[PDB]
Amino acid sequence: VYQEPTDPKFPQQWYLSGVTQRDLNVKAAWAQGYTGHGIVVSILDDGIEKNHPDLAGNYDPGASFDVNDQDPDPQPRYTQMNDNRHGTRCAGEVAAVANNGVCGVGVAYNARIGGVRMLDGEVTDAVEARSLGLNPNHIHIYSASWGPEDDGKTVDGPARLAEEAFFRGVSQGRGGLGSIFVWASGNGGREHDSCNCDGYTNSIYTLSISSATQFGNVPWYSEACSSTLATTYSSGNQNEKQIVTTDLRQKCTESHTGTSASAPLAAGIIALTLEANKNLTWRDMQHLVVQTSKPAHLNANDWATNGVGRKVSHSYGYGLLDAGAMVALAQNWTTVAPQRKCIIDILTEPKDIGKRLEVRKTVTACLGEPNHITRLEHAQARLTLSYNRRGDLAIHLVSPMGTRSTLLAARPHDYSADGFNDWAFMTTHSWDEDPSGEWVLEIENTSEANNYGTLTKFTLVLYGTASGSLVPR
Amino acid sequence: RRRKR
Ligand SMILES: [Ca+2]
Ligand SMILES: [Ca+2]
Ligand SMILES: [Ca+2]
Ligand SMILES: [Cl-]
Ligand code: NA
Ligand code: NA
Ligand code: NA
Repeated sequence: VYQEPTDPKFPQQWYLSGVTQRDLNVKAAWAQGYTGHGIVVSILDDGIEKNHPDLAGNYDPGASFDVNDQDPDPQPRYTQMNDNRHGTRCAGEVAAVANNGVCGVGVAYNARIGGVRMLDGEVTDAVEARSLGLNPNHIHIYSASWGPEDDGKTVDGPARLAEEAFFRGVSQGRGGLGSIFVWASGNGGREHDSCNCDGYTNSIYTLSISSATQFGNVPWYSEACSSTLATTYSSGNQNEKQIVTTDLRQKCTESHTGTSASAPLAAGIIALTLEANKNLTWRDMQHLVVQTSKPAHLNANDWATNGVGRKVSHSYGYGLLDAGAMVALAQNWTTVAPQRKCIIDILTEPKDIGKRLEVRKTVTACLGEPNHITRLEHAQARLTLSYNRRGDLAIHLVSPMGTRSTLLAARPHDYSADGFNDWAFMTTHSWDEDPSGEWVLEIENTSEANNYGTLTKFTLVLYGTASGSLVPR
Repeated sequence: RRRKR
């Protein structure tokens, strides 16, 4: 009979388990025997307190490096303001030691945990690449609670070295099964930011994770976008509980918050899932998340049923992670077929945007070719356009099965006249749909201003397979 | 910074 942790703050970890059902169903995974043994997670952040009483037992120097100072030791830099506490808080969410009379427990409290010290310094492209590419045959899962500025006017993503690190990781990492990159979708909610303007979250190679409050609401900091895949609990208003984890200076905190707390909880759940089936590929893991995540009782005004009967929201992706369901489905999972890529250049001429532009195109999705896709995974609309005030644009993409993805919502602070230069807006909302048929792109001016610009390129990029479908939900 | 926590 499984015995739950006795740690002093475990009763305050409301998001791990409870009678109430407002949790991530993590105790159910523990009771199936999965606690993370043998899985290696690295926190890419501002360092990790490797001697913390709730981390030392799980600490893994092979999962760690200091990119900022170019040494093996990721110890945080101690300051009066405790600026470099962030990575230690994230690490405890994944892998804080259980049943040791200290603080609470990690989701994967028997996993090995490391940290890359890379945020405490200039975060260049090379710095990101060296962190994302660290020991990729030892580290299984990388967790990143950072990214481009959430001011609601930035469009930015991985530069060349970092993107090369993503492709090398998913292609050759973890013995060719592919590194698992987990990303926090962003804190730009107050600025009406869109997490599709962040190339890290918008990447197909990352599992972008959003947040829900204890009472099941969209937190103030949350960013909505179509690239988000799923959700874990985090902080909300001051009547709602927060996240319990290891803090800097060997302390315990019950007030870890924001998007930063959601990605590590997802990384811990993915660690449990990898223990249940170490042969899962990076794409397998995303399929598992899509199939098992739970919308129920998460409040949003945009819940929609996609072409295969799954509920999807721009605030939550496919909903809350469910650790018990993840580890159960993982055990007899059949590896997905190799990923196909079908490139469809849509436009035959540039199109003036004006007040509203609609582009309709019927595609065959590479019918008759080895990259024929009947089972969609990610879809991208790679757009090149000029516009005088970027944040007045709203962009939607409708799949042949009728699923409307918001690629870009209005961003009031985005005054840029720089437009989009082949920006690969991504949606997860048509996962498992047949992409043959009519796709519709809509670009509209959401303001009364007399704005102007031109769409000069629209590449529809479809990823997926041609086999293995389930009967729709 | 180019990237934020
Ligand atoms: Ca160091
Ligand atoms: Ca503990
Ligand atoms: Ca953002
Ligand atoms: Cl590709
Ligand atoms: Na591979
Ligand atoms: Na992503
Ligand atoms: Na069709």
